[PDB]
Amino acid sequence: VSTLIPPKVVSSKNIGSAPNAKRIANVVHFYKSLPQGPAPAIKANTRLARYKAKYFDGDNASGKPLWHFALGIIAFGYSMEYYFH
Amino acid sequence: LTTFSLYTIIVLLVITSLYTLTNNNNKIIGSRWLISQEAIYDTIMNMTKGQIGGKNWGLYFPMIFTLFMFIFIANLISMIPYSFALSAHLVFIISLSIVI
Repeated sequence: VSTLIPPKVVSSKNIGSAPNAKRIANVVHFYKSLPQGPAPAIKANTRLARYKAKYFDGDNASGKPLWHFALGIIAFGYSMEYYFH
Repeated sequence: LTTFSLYTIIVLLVITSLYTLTNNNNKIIGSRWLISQEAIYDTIMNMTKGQIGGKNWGLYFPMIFTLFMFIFIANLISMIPYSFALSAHLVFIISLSIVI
């Protein structure tokens, strides 16, 4: 009798399935990426990247670096008032 | 030297910091300060996609962006109680307008 049946030859399931494209993508995309990723810039070494570390971090939305940076410009024209007068 | 020349330098130094000490780590999440420069990008993207809305909307988007940022920064310079705007030299602004 008939021993002809679906199971003996299978090769349509092993390409036809949709997650294969995603699978082979993410073995290439992921295998070496960091499991988190590192923190917003904090030191580039110039002796002012340390200034960034305390105030002007990406996680800081606090008004402190703004105040500090603003205050520098106040010091410039105020002295120059006394340099011109 | 020249006060005007000095203030052109200050503007350049402010603008670099917005994509260096604001763009911290080049995060795919985006730094809290850098969320502002995403929003500026998008609201002018959607504005000149509105206004001109061609395929040349984005082709004239850098010019429309540096005219934004220039005025945006130079009215921070104007808030400083002893530093005087580049825009307050009217001859630069009016000249720029006629040129465009």
